[PDB]
Amino acid sequence: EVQLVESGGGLVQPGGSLRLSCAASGFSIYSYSIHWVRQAPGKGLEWVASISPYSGYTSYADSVKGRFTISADTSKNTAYLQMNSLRAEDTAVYYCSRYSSYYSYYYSSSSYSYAMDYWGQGTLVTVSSASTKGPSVFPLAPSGTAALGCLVKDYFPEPVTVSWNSGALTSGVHTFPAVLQSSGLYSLSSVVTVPSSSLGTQTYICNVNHKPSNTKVDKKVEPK
Amino acid sequence: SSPSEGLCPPGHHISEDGRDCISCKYGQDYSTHWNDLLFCLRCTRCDSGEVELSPCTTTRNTVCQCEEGTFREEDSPEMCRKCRTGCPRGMVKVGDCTPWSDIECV
Amino acid sequence: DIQMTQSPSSLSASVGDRVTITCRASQDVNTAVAWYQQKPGKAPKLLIYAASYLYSGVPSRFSGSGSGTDFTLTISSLQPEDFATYYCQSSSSPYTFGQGTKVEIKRTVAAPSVFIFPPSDEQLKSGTASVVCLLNNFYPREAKVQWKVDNALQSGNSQESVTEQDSKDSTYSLSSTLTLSKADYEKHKVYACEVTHQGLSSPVTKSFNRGEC
Repeated sequence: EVQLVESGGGLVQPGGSLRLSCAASGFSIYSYSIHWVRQAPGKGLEWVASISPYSGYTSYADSVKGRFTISADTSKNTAYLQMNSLRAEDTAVYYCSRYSSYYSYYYSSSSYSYAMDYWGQGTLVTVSSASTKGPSVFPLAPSGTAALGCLVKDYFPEPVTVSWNSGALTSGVHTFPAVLQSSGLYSLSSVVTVPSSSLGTQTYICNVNHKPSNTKVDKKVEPK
Repeated sequence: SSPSEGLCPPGHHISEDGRDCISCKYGQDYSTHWNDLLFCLRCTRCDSGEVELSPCTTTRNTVCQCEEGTFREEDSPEMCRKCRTGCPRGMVKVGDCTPWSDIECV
Repeated sequence: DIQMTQSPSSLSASVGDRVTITCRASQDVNTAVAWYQQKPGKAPKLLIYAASYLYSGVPSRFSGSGSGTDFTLTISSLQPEDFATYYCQSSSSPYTFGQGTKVEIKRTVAAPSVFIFPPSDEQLKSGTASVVCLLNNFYPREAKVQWKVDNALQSGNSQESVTEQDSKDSTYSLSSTLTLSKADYEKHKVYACEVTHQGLSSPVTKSFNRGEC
């Protein structure tokens, strides 16, 4: 199965280095072309850079020339994007992507699309001088159908993840988009509708992960 | 004419089917590496404040430069910019005016 | 320098409707535009490539159908799960995407379930108090939530969040979080959010009174 797991994103100070890493599995980076493309929160897509190992050719966008450097190691079958002198404006989710050319054909007998036909899941890069802080995690207690949840408050930078009962409860869940508080810290809630009859007994657990600060919490949500 | 070993030589683009190579139109577009590009890149047209140092060919993209007196940079690609004639008070010429910077005073 | 212009920026269509998103390139690009479906959280997915070609594994209801400067993605029997932003992109040149076109699935008016959440004991200790008000599985997106502390209309102290449209029932959900310093919370008894929705005949108010009333 083709996939492109990227890595290396995160929090950087303005005027700082940040190397992204796009690890290709299921195919040969050589005969293809690998492009990075980035997306500022709630906005459209913007191609950053490209590299085609089969030719040696690199192209970049102008809003990134002379700062960003794309590279690739066939041996390790990865492609990189070194990011220097970063600005606040560079903050985005950076995607890497396979681009079928025709040498794609001459080489492996791929089908080509002359487009970006597999995209990595993307890592977030945020460029900001403010310091990293972990979330505090409070219950949203319940009380026919009833609703409970938990409030993940005061963290930075994004993102935080959530699950329930270690993933056994997906039904009826809503983890809302994070809000920027006046404090400069994000918060978010995650709720879930469950039968009113099963509150008295069954234990409901709210698993919150914050990778940027080594923060793993499990909070049981109970009736007050 | 042929795509040699799956690529088309500099100053050419490759067709859709990938059976024939096509040369760029001298002066309108160009390509520099061996490639499998569907079509050639548009040539960069010098600004009014810029000079053509080197004209566009098939194999090379025009190179433009800021006219004597001016400079440019990443955040000012639109209009070349006047150099300062001198330094302020208590500062001296260290670096000159070039097509790529102001003078530098310390 | 090319620029892809889509139309519209947003649309609403009902399940089984035929959606038509068109996209005009500022320069001629032959037949070298692709089309991408992006869903919240996820990465773009290529649907149509070359202009008119169906990318492997994509549903047949997606249809790309241009050449030159004007190009036309046609979604055919729009489904619940087609809620997504859609971009035409000039591939071959610089890789300019379009501003994106935002499809949302029209369904029948659904009232929101309203729930109110007093702040935790643990949090009051943290010197701050967060009351949350939750609207669950409703449509359309539009809604007025106001806060009332001893029946006084609170102003600058509440922020709203809304989910993505659901991919099976085309509903939204909205949290409103009232946020007071601990002292201010203990100066007042009653806490009510007041939801006002087209789905609701008259506004639903849920509340608690501090001190487990």
